[PDB]
Amino acid sequence: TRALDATQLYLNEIGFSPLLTPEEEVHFARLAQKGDPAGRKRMIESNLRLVVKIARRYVNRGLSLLDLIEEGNLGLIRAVEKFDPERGFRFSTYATWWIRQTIERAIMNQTRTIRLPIHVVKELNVYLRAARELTHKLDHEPSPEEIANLLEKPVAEVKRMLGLNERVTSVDVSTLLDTLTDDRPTDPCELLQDDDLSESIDQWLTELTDKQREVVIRRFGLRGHESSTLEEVGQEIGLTRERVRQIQVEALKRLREILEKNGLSSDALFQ
Amino acid sequence: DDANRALMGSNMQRQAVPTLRADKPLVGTGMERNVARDSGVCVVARRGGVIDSVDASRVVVRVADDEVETGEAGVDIYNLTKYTRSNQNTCINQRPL
Amino acid sequence: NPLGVPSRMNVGQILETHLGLAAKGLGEKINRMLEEQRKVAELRKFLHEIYNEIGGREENLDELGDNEILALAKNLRGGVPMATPVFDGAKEREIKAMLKLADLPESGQMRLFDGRTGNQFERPTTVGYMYMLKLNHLVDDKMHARSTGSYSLVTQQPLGGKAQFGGQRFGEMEVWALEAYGAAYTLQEMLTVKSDDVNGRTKMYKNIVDGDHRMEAGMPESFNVLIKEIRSLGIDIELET
Amino acid sequence: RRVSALGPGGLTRERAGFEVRDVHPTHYGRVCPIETPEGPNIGLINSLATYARTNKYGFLESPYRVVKDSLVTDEIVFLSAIEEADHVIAQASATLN
Amino acid sequence: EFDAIRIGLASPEMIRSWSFGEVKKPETINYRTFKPERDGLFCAKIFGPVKDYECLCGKYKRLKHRGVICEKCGVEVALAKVRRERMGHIELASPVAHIWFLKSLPSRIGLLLDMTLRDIERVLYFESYVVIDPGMTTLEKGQLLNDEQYFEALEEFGDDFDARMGAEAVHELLNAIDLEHEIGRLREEIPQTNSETKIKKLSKRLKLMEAFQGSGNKPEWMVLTVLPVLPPDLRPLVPLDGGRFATSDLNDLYRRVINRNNRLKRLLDLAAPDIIVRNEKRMLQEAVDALLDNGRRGRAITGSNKRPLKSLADMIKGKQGRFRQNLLGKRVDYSGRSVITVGPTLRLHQCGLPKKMALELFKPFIFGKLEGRGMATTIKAAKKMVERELPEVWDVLAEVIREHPVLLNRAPTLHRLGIQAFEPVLIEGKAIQLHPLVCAAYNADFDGDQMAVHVPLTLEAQLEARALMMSTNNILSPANGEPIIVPSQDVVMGLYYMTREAINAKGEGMAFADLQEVDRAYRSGQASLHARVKVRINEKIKGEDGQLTANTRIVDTTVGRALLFQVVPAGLPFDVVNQSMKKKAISKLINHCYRVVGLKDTVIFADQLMYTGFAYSTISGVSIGVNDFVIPDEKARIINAATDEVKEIESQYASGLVTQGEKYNKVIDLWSKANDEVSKAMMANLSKEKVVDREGKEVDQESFNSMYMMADSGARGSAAQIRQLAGMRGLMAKPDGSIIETPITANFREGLNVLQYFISTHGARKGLADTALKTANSGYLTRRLVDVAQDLVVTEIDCGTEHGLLMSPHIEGGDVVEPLGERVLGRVIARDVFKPGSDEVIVPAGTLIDEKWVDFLEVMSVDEVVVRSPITCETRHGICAMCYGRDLARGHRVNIGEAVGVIAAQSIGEPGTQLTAADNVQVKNGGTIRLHNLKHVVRADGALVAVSRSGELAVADDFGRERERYKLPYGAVISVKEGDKVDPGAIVAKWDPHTHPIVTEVDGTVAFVGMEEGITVKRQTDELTGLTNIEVMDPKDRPAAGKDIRPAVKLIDAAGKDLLLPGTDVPAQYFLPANALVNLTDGAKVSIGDVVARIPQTGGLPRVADLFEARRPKEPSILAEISGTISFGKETKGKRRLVITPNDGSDPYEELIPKWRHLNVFEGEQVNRGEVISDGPSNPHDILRLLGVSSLAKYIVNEIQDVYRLQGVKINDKHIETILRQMLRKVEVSESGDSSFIKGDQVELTQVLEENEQLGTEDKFPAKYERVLLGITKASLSTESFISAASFQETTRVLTEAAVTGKRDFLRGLKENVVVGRLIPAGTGLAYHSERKRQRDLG
Ligand SMILES: [Mg+2]
Ligand SMILES: [Zn+2]
Ligand SMILES: [Zn+2]
Repeated sequence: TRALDATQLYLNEIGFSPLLTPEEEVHFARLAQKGDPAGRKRMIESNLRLVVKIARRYVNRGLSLLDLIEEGNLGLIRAVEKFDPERGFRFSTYATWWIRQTIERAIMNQTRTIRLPIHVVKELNVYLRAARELTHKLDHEPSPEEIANLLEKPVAEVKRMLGLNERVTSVDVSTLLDTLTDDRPTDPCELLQDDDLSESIDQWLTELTDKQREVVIRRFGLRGHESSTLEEVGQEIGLTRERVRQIQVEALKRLREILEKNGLSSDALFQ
Repeated sequence: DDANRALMGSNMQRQAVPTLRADKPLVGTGMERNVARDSGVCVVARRGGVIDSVDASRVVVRVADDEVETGEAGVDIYNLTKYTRSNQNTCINQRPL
Repeated sequence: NPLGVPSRMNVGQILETHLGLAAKGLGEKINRMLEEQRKVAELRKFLHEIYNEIGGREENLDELGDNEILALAKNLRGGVPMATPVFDGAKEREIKAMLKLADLPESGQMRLFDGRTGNQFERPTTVGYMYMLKLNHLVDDKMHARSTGSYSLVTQQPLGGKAQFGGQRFGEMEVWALEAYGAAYTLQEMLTVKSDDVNGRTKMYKNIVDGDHRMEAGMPESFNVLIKEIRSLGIDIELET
Repeated sequence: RRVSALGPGGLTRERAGFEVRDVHPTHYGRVCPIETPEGPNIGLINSLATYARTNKYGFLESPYRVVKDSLVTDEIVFLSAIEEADHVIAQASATLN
Repeated sequence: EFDAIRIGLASPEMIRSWSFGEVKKPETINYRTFKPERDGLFCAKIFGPVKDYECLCGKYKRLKHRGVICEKCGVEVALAKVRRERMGHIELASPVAHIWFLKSLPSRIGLLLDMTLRDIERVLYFESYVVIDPGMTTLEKGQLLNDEQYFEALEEFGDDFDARMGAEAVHELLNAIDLEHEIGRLREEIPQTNSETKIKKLSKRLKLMEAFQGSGNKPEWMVLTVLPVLPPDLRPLVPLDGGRFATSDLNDLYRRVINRNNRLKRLLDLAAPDIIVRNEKRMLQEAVDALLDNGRRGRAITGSNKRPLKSLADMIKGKQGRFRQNLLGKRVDYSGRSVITVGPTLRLHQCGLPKKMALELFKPFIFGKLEGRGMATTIKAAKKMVERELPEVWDVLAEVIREHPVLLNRAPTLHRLGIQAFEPVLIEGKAIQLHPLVCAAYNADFDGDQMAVHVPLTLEAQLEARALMMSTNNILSPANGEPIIVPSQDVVMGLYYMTREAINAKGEGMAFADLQEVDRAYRSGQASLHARVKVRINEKIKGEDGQLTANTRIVDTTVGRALLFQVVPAGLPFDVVNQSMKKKAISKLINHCYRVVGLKDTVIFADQLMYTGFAYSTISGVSIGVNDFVIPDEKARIINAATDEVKEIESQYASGLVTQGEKYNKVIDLWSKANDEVSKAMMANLSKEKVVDREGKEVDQESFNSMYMMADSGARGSAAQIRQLAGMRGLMAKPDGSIIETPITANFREGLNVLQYFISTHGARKGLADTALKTANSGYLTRRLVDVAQDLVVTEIDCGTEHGLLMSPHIEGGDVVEPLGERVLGRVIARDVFKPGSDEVIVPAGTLIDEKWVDFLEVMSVDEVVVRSPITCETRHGICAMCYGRDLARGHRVNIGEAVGVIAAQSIGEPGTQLTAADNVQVKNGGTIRLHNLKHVVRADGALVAVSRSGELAVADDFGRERERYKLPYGAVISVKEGDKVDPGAIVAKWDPHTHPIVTEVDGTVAFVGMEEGITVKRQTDELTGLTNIEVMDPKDRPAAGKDIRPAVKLIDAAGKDLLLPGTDVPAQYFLPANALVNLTDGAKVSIGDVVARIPQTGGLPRVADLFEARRPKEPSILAEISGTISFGKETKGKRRLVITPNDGSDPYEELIPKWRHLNVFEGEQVNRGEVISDGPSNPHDILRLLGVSSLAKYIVNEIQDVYRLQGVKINDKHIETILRQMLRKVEVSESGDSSFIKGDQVELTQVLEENEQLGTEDKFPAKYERVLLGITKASLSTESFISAASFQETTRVLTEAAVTGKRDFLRGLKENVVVGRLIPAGTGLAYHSERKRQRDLG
């Protein structure tokens, strides 16, 4: 049988494209500067026969083979719009400078799941070269002090940059999905404990004095109202900030004594 | 015995745990003596001689003048290993006799 | 249990018990002879009546008189070790000859007295010494129990292998056993409420503490995953209808 | 001493069948017929014998005594597997005068 | 509630309704802070927040307004579980076709477009041009076009020609496909074409287009413009220790399709040429391919991973084949496991439970008693009290556990008795105690087995474990009526020693008053345990129900037999105790106690036997010693005599008198004859070894040896195992299949040699290798039988049918194997039972046969009674309880709601772990000979020779029933003796199977007609005038001229008149087959019935599983199609075709058979369509379509029972016939008229459609059908629900078929409700479904 591969079916169409001549490419760039829909479309196919050889050199990266071909095409479109016919330079000589920059522009943005700005990727590739160069002259395992010595960088800075290269492996590849748990509480006994504890707090604040309960419900917001500070709650009940603070300690001791005689220990709550 | 019970009997001796007190079996097959020497857990004397000093941690023996070189004749230190964590989480120790 | 001999045919297990009685039986006569302060010349005759009497290898008359006799008598006071090859073992006539030397019944059986009722047994039983072993199958690593623990993210199922664990997987063959009976509330309990129900297990735990045994319908968490995964393929599911 | 038949370049547990998981009359003195770990892998893993010795090419060899027409000499030779079909191997225990 | 789930294609308008936003950016998280951003895969604007009631800015965090939306950003406040329901969708620039319609073998797009699988792919990849909407143009829609071909088409046409290429060209045709007009083109051309490959293609076109319109589906819904995305909670990013995190494989697939979509969304206004606009679309089409499924076509790979990417198709299937991982196993709470331990001081209705497990399993129950009492008001204070284990916690722990039953089950469960509820009792230790009597049902020994535990919670589950799953209710086995709680090996041994009789013992001849006075003398020591005494008993007879009478009777029994009567209740007589009380004696005692007293007294009687069995066994000194294995003195005489006979045989082999082929048979027959001679002399010495002396001379009694007690009682051991200890082992089997000529002389007591022990390893390793494979085959067999018997639930109470099957005892063979009373026990009667005399009735109607009716039918001479079988009762949606027999576990009738389909499949797979001449007729009994289905004419000599191949010899006893029925071959000479008593061993037939007898009913002169010399007949004689006859020639060795000539020796009168046999106008003629030797020459008188010519003539799990799959064997038997005249085909044509011509109606159609198999080459005989022609294996496919349905059900039960009865197990016939009902549900139609020609419809679906259409003016709207047998693998997939077909196997093909059809699922089965979460419609869940349909039917 025959498999309709994306790489084989694309390279077969390249053979049906004529070569670009240096005498006609200069005349074609003159028609493209004035403005013509067929001139830019025809000239785009001339420099297209080079994208299959440039992208074939770069391999073993995060992008697939088909992504390097489509990305290289966007480089010649931005390069064919800006051309100098009076300078006499070759159109293909200027196109090979933009496709190389466009390939490296997309090789660092789609290689990792986390989007990283240009300020932090320009340091990982340099450290990747430094980690490969220092490992060749030493022929041993590179340490953290060796990287900070050759690059003349602080020891604390080289540790954070090397930690950004996560390179997360697979999960379903064994499973790992069954062994992992959740950070949030999901135990039925723990959820019932938070229910009985919260219901006892609203019950304890109501069984105490009515005056000692409304001064703490507005400060911390245990009853559900909006929380207030010492100055915000002053204009509500009492402007004397010193008098409303003395009753807070008295209500704090009453809630502590009512908790010890209730059968619950404070040291057993934290455990 | 039957051939079926001989296959199951060979597995009971394989998954055996060393007890605290070791007692020699009253009935044996003769291969129980040649099986402990070939194993690496027993300490076998390399150079024969008179035992100068013995302890629960090390055993020092004095090499005779016959089976010895010209210099450094009585130089042999046998350090007995203490309880270490084995692969199956079982104690391993050596006792002088 | 003596009922395991006919089916699990191991005759060597019974012959080992009879031979083990003569090993410990002869060891008591040597240890008792030391307490009588007998002469060294009398102990060498008793040792010659053991190694140089039955057929096999006999080694003696090659050790020191006083030094080596007290060393062997103190080591053989807990049983005389016997060697029996895998295919050159002792016949039945040689085993009975050793019991005669230790003043023991050659039949290998003796009537034992009970300790609870105190009456003597009607039939004689077989006693002896058998070398037993212990396998690495302790119950501390096998006993497990867990009421409530942690769950996963994709499927709200109980976990295992952590610090706190211990659970039984309700396989498919366990389901066909409940369908064979008339049980319907028990099969739905251990499949929808006791597992794969976040809001179901929360309300069920509160009903047990209050003292009200009731069950809510809920929705299995293992079924909601199949609905969302089958909809991404483009297939529509009218679950509500 | 345990020798297995699984691993790289060997049959697995499923495609074994019944021929690989069976004993052959040529296992006399080379492979233990009664020692085999029970479970899913029965017959694939089999331990060696006591007097088992590897050959020059890599085959298994077993020691045998040289028997003449008049008496039995003390010459002990190691016989291979394919060369054992010609000679008549007697029993280990026989009547001796 | 909810029901009626649907499956259909998604519409572009419906996808935009479930979505909450549009995603366009692959970025989802930030490196500075681990919080999601806007327009991402884990974003909070479309999906829910990362936590409960929070937003991105963090301004509103209150609980007052949960539904409010944030004004600063687009993320609103919600709960944490909302991230599982919300989802999004991506906007694609170009539509892409899915792979579900192209992955399966029949392409769903090609059948609707009249295109192939390769052609529909060439258009989507921009490889070829197609034209649409031609109108007034010669170009067709199905024809292809190239780049140069499309340009030349526009020059000759000029206009009205639009050639489009890509996915839009395919979608442009589906909108104007004219499905209403496309069906008319195929229906109008249906009678025009006449082909086999074209008719099958026509049926698939009409059956799919009818379901496409009847479901409300649209053609444009196949291709989707937008693609929904999975919620982020199913593919999370969970961090672990070390600052690292994990990303699922699905996040990489979604990232690849999003960035490529933006590369196409930004190249719509850059004036892209044709070279790249065709390749950039394929980059998106391959991304959707890798997202749906991998490994088939794309097989995409990633970095640092050799395994392919887990797509959405591989995550739903998982491992274990097509079954999901969640369905095969689901973790549950309130469970545990430990090591078992036997406890003799436990009751039958309870078990043991450690204190450390009861405190963890019942943790929520303890918190409910501490708060209700008033000790701990806060649940936190009660948690600290149960962990410290104070003395007060142990008080409430024993109070909450008093009558709350728990469940116990082993890891492997093969039957319903694996899960039995028990009442936990607090013990001290770390092991779970179990009752010693229930270990026979669990099939577990105390050798390290671990059992599970479960705790019910709701009040409905506590009442369920006390009514059906209790240990006291499931006493009888689900396979047969024999109880499974029968005393085990140890307790039977104690009871066998008690019921003994000694000739001389202490305290013999004494007289005791009552059982209480007899027990007082035994404890004092003045009376032995087994001694002949004379006691008076007090027993009650229960012959009349409701009344109990007492009577005193003095019997002569022993002291041990009198103590056992104190255990059995007074409802049973004394004759059930005076026996030896073996293992089979107690099995019949519990079965008799269960059907006389009841169940409340049986549990107490079964528990008291374990106490009295163990108490009297500990006082016995039963021990196995070396002196117990006695050796008979006759062993040395037989071995020395057999060794001298072999020396005479081997000496003759070197001379040349005896060959090696016969020496092997003589040696294995000499040592075998010597093997039984030692066993007979060994058992005769062991049974009478003990010699007692009394009153002078000694006497002989049964030996009291320890080894003989374990064999006579049957508690542990067998009779064949004694021959290996005290006797010779005999011949052994080699792994290749042969037997060694020399046996093993020694035994286990004397010791084996080095070479003799090596022989016993061949049979031992093969036995240990089989027990590792039967666990996989038996587990696979019970899964295929239970998947086809799930929808069979008893729901009706009165059907009203009058059909059934004839039941007859096992009369085949020399003696009876299975009586009639053991076959119809519990099965109701179908019709009226008639006495031997007319105008008499025994059973009036279909009453349930019980133990009272078994003895009533055994006293009469009735033997052929018809019963109601599950293969009958053609009602739909279950099986009526009337036609179904009695319950196997309960003594009463089967109630409404019991799932008899599951208990029938488990009863077959339960015993799977245990399962691995004819010259003359000599009768063994005496009686009147009665012939049935045998036509024999009179003989002039008086021998009464019958040349018919159909016949059977049956001898009737004095009662009138056929005791023994033998098989009579063709051409057998038998003398009739009807009305005369026959002696035992008298010869009735003297036939010879070496030569095929040929006889002719015509009596007269015979002359050969149509015989040519040198072509058909050859004058060949033997040497020295040994045989002087006429030998015929073969059909293949003959010449070309005598190939079509067939000899026919016609018989006429001696005077010259043509003689013909009555019945047929064709005169009788003698057959002349090939290689035949006729001794009587032509022209001589021959007697009637004389010989005319002389013509010379696995097992196990794969055998039982072959009958349920309807697998055709390698060599199938050849039978006849229509009865009539039998002849021989032409040998020159190469295909023997036996033409038929019945007297009633001539049928020109016939069949052809190849010349590879030679059988029944006789020219001229009867057809006998029911009788087989070619001897060999018979296929069940040809039996159903020839005789009917009653013989196929009788043949399956007969062959299946012959495989299970070989090992020793006993399975009732109700479970074998239950599976036969589900396999015979599919039928085929020949002339429908109202539906398709060849289709698969159910029998119940065709019967309801036939009866409704008959009620009309034409009275001929109905059609005819034919029954067809299907295997268990093909009948499982033939279900209406797609859930049952997806969980079995191949969930990919069934998921695509339900999409294009639009089937509405009705949840009314067992496997369909366990995945949704509702109650099962079987068992106690039937009352819940009865109220649901009642409310739904009202409106
Ligand atoms: Mg077991
Ligand atoms: Zn916000
Ligand atoms: Zn019925």
